[PDB]
Amino acid sequence: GDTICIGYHANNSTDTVDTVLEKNVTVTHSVNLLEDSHNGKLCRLKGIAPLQLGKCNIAGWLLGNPECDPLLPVRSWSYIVETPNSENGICYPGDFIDYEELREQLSSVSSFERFEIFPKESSWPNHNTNGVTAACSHEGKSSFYRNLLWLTEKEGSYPKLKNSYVNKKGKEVLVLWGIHHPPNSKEQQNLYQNENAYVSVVTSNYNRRFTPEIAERPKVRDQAGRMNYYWTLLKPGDTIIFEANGNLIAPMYAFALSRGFGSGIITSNASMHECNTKCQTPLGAINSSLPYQNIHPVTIGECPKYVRSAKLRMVTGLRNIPS
Amino acid sequence: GDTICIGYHANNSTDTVDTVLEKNVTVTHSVNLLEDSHNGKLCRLKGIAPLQLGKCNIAGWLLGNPECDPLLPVRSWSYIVETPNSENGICYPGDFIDYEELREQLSSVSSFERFEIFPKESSWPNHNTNGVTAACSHEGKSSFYRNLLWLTEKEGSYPKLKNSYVNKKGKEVLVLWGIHHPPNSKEQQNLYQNENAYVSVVTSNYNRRFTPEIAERPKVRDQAGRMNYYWTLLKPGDTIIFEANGNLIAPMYAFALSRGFGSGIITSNASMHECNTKCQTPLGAINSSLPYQNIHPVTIGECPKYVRSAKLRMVTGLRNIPS
Amino acid sequence: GDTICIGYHANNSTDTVDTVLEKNVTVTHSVNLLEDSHNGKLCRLKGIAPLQLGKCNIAGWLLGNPECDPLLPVRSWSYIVETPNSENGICYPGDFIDYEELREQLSSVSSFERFEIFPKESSWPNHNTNGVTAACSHEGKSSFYRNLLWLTEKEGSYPKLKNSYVNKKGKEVLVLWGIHHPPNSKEQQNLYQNENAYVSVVTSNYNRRFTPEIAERPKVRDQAGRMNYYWTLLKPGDTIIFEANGNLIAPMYAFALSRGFGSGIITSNASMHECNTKCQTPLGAINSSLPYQNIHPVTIGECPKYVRSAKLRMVTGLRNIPS
Amino acid sequence: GLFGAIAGFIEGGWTGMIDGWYGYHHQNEQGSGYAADQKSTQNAINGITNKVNTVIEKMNIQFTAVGKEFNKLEKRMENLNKKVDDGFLDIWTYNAELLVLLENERTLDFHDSNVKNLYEKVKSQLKNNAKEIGNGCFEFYHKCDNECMESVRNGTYDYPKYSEESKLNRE
Amino acid sequence: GLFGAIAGFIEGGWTGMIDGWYGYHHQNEQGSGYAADQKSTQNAINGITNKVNTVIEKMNIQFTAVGKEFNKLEKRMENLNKKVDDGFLDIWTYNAELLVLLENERTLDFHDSNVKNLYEKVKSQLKNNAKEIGNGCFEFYHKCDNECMESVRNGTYDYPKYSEESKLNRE
Amino acid sequence: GLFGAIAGFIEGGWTGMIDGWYGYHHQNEQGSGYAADQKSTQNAINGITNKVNTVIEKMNIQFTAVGKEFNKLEKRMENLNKKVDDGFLDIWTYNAELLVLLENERTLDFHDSNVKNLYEKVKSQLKNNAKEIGNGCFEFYHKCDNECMESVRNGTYDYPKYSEESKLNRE
Ligand SMILES: *[C@@H]1O[C@H](CO)[C@@H](O[C@@H]2O[C@H](CO)[C@@H](O[C@@H]3O[C@H](CO)[C@@H](O)[C@H](O)[C@@H]3O)[C@H](O)[C@H]2NC(C)=O)[C@H](O)[C@H]1NC(C)=O
Ligand SMILES: *[C@@H]1O[C@H](CO)[C@@H](O[C@@H]2O[C@H](CO)[C@@H](O[C@@H]3O[C@H](CO)[C@@H](O)[C@H](O)[C@@H]3O)[C@H](O)[C@H]2NC(C)=O)[C@H](O)[C@H]1NC(C)=O
Ligand SMILES: *[C@@H]1O[C@H](CO)[C@@H](O[C@@H]2O[C@H](CO)[C@@H](O[C@@H]3O[C@H](CO)[C@@H](O)[C@H](O)[C@@H]3O)[C@H](O)[C@H]2NC(C)=O)[C@H](O)[C@H]1NC(C)=O
Ligand SMILES: CN(C)CC1CN([S@@](=O)(F)=Nc2cc(Cl)c(C(=O)N3CCO[C@@H](c4ccccc4)C3)c(Cl)c2)C1
Ligand SMILES: CN(C)CC1CN([S@@](=O)(F)=Nc2cc(Cl)c(C(=O)N3CCO[C@@H](c4ccccc4)C3)c(Cl)c2)C1
Ligand SMILES: CN(C)CC1CN([S@@](=O)(F)=Nc2cc(Cl)c(C(=O)N3CCO[C@@H](c4ccccc4)C3)c(Cl)c2)C1
Ligand SMILES: *[C@@H]1O[C@H](CO)[C@@H](O[C@@H]2O[C@H](CO)[C@@H](O)[C@H](O)[C@H]2NC(C)=O)[C@H](O)[C@H]1NC(C)=O
Ligand SMILES: *[C@@H]1O[C@H](CO)[C@@H](O[C@@H]2O[C@H](CO)[C@@H](O)[C@H](O)[C@H]2NC(C)=O)[C@H](O)[C@H]1NC(C)=O
Ligand SMILES: *[C@@H]1O[C@H](CO)[C@@H](O[C@@H]2O[C@H](CO)[C@@H](O)[C@H](O)[C@H]2NC(C)=O)[C@H](O)[C@H]1NC(C)=O
Ligand SMILES: *[C@@H]1O[C@H](CO)[C@@H](O[C@@H]2O[C@H](CO)[C@@H](O)[C@H](O)[C@H]2NC(C)=O)[C@H](O)[C@H]1NC(C)=O
Ligand SMILES: *[C@@H]1O[C@H](CO)[C@@H](O[C@@H]2O[C@H](CO)[C@@H](O)[C@H](O)[C@H]2NC(C)=O)[C@H](O)[C@H]1NC(C)=O
Ligand SMILES: *[C@@H]1O[C@H](CO)[C@@H](O[C@@H]2O[C@H](CO)[C@@H](O)[C@H](O)[C@H]2NC(C)=O)[C@H](O)[C@H]1NC(C)=O
Repeated sequence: GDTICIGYHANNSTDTVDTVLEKNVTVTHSVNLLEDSHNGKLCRLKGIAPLQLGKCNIAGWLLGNPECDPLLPVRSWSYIVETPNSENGICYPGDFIDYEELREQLSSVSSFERFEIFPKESSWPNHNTNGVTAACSHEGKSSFYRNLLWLTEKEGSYPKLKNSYVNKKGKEVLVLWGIHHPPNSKEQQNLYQNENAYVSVVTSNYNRRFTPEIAERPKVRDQAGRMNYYWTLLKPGDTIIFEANGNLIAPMYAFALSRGFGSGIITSNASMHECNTKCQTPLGAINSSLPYQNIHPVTIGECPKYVRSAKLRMVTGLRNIPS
Repeated sequence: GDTICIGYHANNSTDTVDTVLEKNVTVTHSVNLLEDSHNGKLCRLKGIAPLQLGKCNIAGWLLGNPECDPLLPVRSWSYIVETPNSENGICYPGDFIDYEELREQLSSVSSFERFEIFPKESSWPNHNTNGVTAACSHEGKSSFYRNLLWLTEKEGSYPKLKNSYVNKKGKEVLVLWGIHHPPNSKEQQNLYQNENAYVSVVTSNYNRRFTPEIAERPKVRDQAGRMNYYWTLLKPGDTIIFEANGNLIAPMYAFALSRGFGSGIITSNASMHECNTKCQTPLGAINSSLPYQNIHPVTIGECPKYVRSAKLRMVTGLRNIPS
Repeated sequence: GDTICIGYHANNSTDTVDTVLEKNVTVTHSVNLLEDSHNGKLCRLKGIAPLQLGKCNIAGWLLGNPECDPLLPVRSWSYIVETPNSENGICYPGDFIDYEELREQLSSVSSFERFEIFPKESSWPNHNTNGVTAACSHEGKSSFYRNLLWLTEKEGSYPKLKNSYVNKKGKEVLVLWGIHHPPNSKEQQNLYQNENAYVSVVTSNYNRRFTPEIAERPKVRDQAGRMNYYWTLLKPGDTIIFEANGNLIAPMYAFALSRGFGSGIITSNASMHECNTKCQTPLGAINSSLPYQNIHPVTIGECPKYVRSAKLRMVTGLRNIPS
Repeated sequence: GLFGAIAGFIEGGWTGMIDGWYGYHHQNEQGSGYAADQKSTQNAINGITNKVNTVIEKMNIQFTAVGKEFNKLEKRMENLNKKVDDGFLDIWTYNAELLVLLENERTLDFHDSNVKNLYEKVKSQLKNNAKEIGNGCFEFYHKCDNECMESVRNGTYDYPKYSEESKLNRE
Repeated sequence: GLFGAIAGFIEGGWTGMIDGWYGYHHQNEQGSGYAADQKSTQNAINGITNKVNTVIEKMNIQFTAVGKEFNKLEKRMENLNKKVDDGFLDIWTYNAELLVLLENERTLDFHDSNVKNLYEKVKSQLKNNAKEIGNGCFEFYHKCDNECMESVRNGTYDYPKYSEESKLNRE
Repeated sequence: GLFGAIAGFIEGGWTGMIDGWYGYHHQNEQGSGYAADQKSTQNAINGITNKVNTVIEKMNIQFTAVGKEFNKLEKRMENLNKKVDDGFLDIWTYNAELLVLLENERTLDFHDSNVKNLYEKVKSQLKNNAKEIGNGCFEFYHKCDNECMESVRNGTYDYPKYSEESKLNRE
């Protein structure tokens, strides 16, 4: 006699999912929720190219180590790229004070203007400005930081100097300077003429006095002396005053900072291409609306949530039984 | 013929919930788990009224900025209320050392006794105690912190002073003091007579020496000088010793601290009413046994868990089909 | 007529579980996921015995407080055990600088070699090395740290000393030293002969100058003076240089450190037994493959996840209805 | 629903039945009326009450949680604190929303199950003394007074008592 | 499955039925063919589409999350930062894997429920005008042309129209 | 339970049946006895074993987690560390308790489903050669020896073989 049967779809699908009761269940239809695919390139983020420090690290860039290709006088970026072999860093040995805090500050910076805060040929009368060192060599010749100036005695005297800059940029100004610690008392007299020198730096919300410490240190990059590096953010409208009678590595160039959201510092071996993404990782850019990814825990922009999972596939169709 | 039917409840309920498969399902009965309602008032917590700093912030309160209505000599509280426009803070410009740590300490404080650790007219013989400043003005006249004393030269001499207080309160005693940094050497001699002054403070578990730093700073509240503020918690039975020959802003009043649980510092624009709650937020008090709330992440007492959800409604009854 | 019935298993099981709809459901079969059982002993972890500091704490051990049973010259451990009544700590009163950071460093240390960095009878010519104190008493007699040396004036002079050690151990070397702060100027002259003494310590990545602070402090362990304790990790191949003309508590013994994974510091009242475990807690060792435990949040090795739950039992069988 | 009873073979609810979630409507010579099944209703209330209480019980009281302050040179620690606060808030919001959606799905399914089970329980009691007429209704092949109706409603229906009359009527 | 239809009393799927998840195969004098049930299929697609969208919707966009750096004397803070990062990653991985396993189980059960409900709906329409012949098939006791087949498929089957012929055939 | 079999139309369990979760009790001329259904039992054990293993597998090994120490001027960092530790502990305790409650509910429902499916499978095999006598029992309208009983138990029951005798007995 006539018949009617009730049944369900099957097809040639080989997709599998797991359930609580059962593993490796073949299903007719499913959806991947775990993004694993990237293009292996550095791209722009929402229109803005990243800042590539190249041979420099943050310390090398801001001090202006001569080995690093000079960047434009004005730049903007969506994120900051260092490389794993950042060999050009601090070139003259010593301590960089609050380096990690300065990096954290830079992570919310969207642009800078590099400008001459203290013009070399005017800023420091009756002092030598030609001081160089083999620790910061460029083109085989002894050189020095592009953003600092080694002040030393002139004609056998180091007069007390006092200089201030007034921040009329309408943005925070990052000022960097150094304090030199000769290995012995004879170098101190030769360089600065005054055994009991001091340095002071003052703003509305910053005050610190620096005194040199003379002692024979182990040779580092062939130097027994040391150079400590300090920084402050000069608020819009505020004044910075430098007072010193020796051992001052004076600021020459400073940076007018603009704040952004969604920036950060990453380390990457990848190369810049002419591409654009909403999500950048150190391995490559992700172009995905998927909720999860197993590519990298470091993300810039609007990214899927990073997880350790090897597979996340949700069944939509039915248990596939084409037999 | 006779009939019997099986069926289910319907009613005029318009409550809706979401499920995994379906949104906006109308159900006969349900329960809200998300508290959104507060009274918009500051109330007592479990019987104890909060400490209202009013025009002061923590710095202003503990130093005793003259602009802030003097609180009772003895107080207890369930939490601490600052306001967003806390304009009366530090009145004489400088740095407050470990301010954030001191706030964190105060967050576990349940009461204080304000007492005269060093009586003004006895504590500092052969020194002036009348020192005032326009930076800390009260009623249009130059004034000073109610809890500190500006010691200066008397009859052209500043004798070395040494004083100690023995903590016989049987509770931690918070002692505050200051170090003045004149802008130049002539003020230093005028005020303290001694160019090479020092200050020392010593307890069983605290030791620090303070040296003034003379330099021309930018004008702040019309002052080129600076005042640094320091504190310590003197343990029960311990002794604090102050030794100085200048630049010491001496303690005058101190605080015997009692520790509590469940306290904290909040910022609120709300007003105190004669009400009582188990749960206080900066927007108002919550009177609820519900597990969740979307009112505020800042909570004092026993509160529902804060979540970003707009709605959390659990179905208890059935899909409502009154047709 | 003949009959056949379909039915389900029942037994004498009294195991109960909870569900969402129902509590205290009796089931035929179930599995406990919550480990509550430990042996109450300290055991080896994966073959390696722990380091038992006994009467010492980390400070007491590394300075070599005389009261603590001297450990072997070379040791290895899977974790470090202090006791709650660690009375033998710092014996001469003062501050231990970056003590917490040093503990954190030691938490990734798997072994040490205790070795004579500066031999007592050779290292410090023209200085006294016999200095002892009643604050660090041993066998009723005044004594001193086994790893430090109290240098004082000899024949009424304290010549400027300068010594360096070169790290040829091929591992990080932990060096400890102290700075003494006499309570007054007369003790300073008596002990070191020089009112204006300094100490300097220098490596490739460490530089610090120490100046004594003279002041009458409260008596602690019958001492008005203070001793501050400092440390550094000397990198393989690097050199440490000590320069001083007084107040230097010189290093004598140092530690060649090996790094491990999965170490940490615990406090325990438990006793060492000849046993071995994969998971150690301060209350006892756990021998379990269960995913959860409610024994202790402090774990060394490969442990179940700690939770506050009183019971976690999963049903495997059926609702048990033996009626 | 998952069990095909609610918004399934029984299209609609009864506003007339005010004394429980599930029950009976009868029509006989004596008249007509609704009566809730108290046993199945009370059991369902206990389950759902346990489910609601369980959800509330699992969220422990929140104790004082307030902002911390950091100076201009502790920016990392400030961001760490914010990371922690934001991280926990993300998790609790995720947990709360998902738990409510799942329990809501399970609740609607539970009611659907309870209704289908009540129908099948009635079906198996009546056997062939009545016919299934759709929409969860049975039409008797015998006279069924209020006593008869109560015996089905309270689960003591006597098949043999009416088996002859039903057989005669079924022909 | 949980409802005993898929990989149960209906052993296998139909590769021949390409227009929906559930439907009908018929054989009569006029010929044979497959037709998907659009109503039950579309409803299922809407549910599963809501379920997938809900899972994606709950995972909020990740915003910039990058490493921090700590000097040789901030080892505790570094380990704290690592603890926080590792802790959050452990939780999200746990949450993601468990949600997918549970929803997968619920999805397979949901399809099983939908298939069983479609069979029972057909069963209750046909009543005794056909016999259950296993494997989810009915064999008619009357002639059932493509119009008849459409009336079952679209839920308007007329029992009385064929009741006499069926009764005669059933004997 | 959710499927109305366990603690439903089958009131109680069999302590007499020791070789599986589900099975059969028979009574015929040759005698009476219990026998577990190995197929449905083994499948259930595999599922539940996978479910238990999955729950354990998802909780990764805990590695060394110990207290940190902070000096009198690091009170904020100490409280942050405590906040992190307490936060993670709150979450794992919540996750563990909820997962066990849900899986327990799903497990009891799963057994209920398996029992109902076994009954319906027997029902559909026997058809009208036996009558449903409640409590999950069938009474045969024909003589059913141990061979007959085995054919039902192993799913090869031969309806036509006994259809005449059954029809005669049913009258
Ligand atoms: C998950 O399930 C799938 C589907 O069954 C598994 O795929 C299958 O893997 C087996 C491996 O033993 C294949 O068997 C072999 O087939 C070839 C011919 O194709 C035959 O010559 C060999 O002797 C062998 O029997 C099977 O064909 C294959 N099925 C399909 C449709 O691809 C898969 O292995 C399962 N994964 C896990 C981890 O269990
Ligand atoms: C969630 O479901 C409820 C229940 O259906 C929705 O409420 C309903 O909203 C519609 C809006 O299109 C109302 O329709 C309108 O009704 C008025 C007369 O009342 C009529 O003049 C208009 O032409 C229009 O058709 C409908 O009455 C209303 N039902 C009830 C019971 O209030 C609600 O919109 C749904 N929400 C979402 C977000 O989908
Ligand atoms: C969880 O369920 C179990 C099983 O019912 C409960 O155990 C039972 O506890 C009651 C306590 O009222 C016992 O009742 C008593 O029995 C003794 C004789 O054994 C009788 O003399 C007393 O008058 C009393 O009625 C009951 O025997 C016992 N059942 C079993 C099998 O041990 C348990 O209390 C429940 N737990 C909770 C927290 O509800
Ligand atoms: C911490 N507390 C204060 C929170 C409250 C929320 N819970 S509670 O644990 F009561 N939750 C509820 C549980 C249930 Cl069964 C119901 C419910 O749905 N109810 C009330 C009982 O009767 C039901 C009913 C059925 C039929 C006709 C009329 C009325 C309708 C409702 Cl409406 C709430 C405690
Ligand atoms: C954020 N976005 C980009 C992610 C995507 C994933 N979602 S989506 O919300 F579309 N998920 C899906 C939902 C469903 Cl019902 C299906 C599915 O299973 N489909 C497509 C509809 O037709 C079904 C079908 C049935 C029968 C015969 C042939 C085809 C098969 C599939 Cl295959 C995916 C949006
Ligand atoms: C990490 N490991 C050490 C933890 C263990 C826990 N798992 S395990 O993966 F074995 N969990 C279990 C799984 C099951 Cl099906 C059962 C169970 O319930 N069993 C054992 C099999 O036979 C069942 C049975 C049925 C009927 C009559 C008698 C006996 C009763 C039990 Cl009691 C535990 C591994
Ligand atoms: C990023 O992914 C989107 C989405 O897949 C890509 O858009 C698609 O591009 C292809 C070819 O250009 C089209 O055939 C698809 O129809 C597009 N899909 C959608 C949804 O628009 C996009 O090209 C990818 N690349 C970039 C840079 O956006
Ligand atoms: C806080 O909420 C509780 C609970 O709703 C309030 O208590 C109720 O008060 C009203 C009127 O006073 C009574 O009709 C209710 O019966 C009370 N409910 C309970 C459960 O006791 C209480 O008044 C609210 N306010 C305060 C300050 O507690
Ligand atoms: C740790 O637990 C394991 C697992 O229970 C113990 O191993 C068992 O030991 C007993 C007696 O020695 C045997 O009867 C069991 O068969 C063993 N079980 C397994 C799975 O091997 C072990 O002895 C315990 N103690 C130690 C130190 O490992
Ligand atoms: C269920 O209802 C029936 C019908 O009322 C009960 O049967 C008895 O019916 C006679 C009427 O001739 C009454 O006099 C008795 O009072 C009824 N019995 C009882 C116990 O009330 C039947 O007993 C009812 N069963 C239950 C469990 O309530
Ligand atoms: C379901 O299918 C039947 C059979 O086609 C529909 O009944 C009508 O059948 C006659 C054939 O004699 C057609 O002329 C009519 O067009 C059919 N009606 C309609 C509305 O198309 C029945 O109506 C169908 N029902 C639905 C809801 O589509
Ligand atoms: C299920 O059980 C029946 C009854 O034992 C099996 O039928 C055969 O019965 C005869 C008795 O006359 C035996 O000699 C055969 O050995 C039985 N067959 C087999 C394969 O054993 C029937 O085959 C059984 N089916 C299964 C799948 O085991």
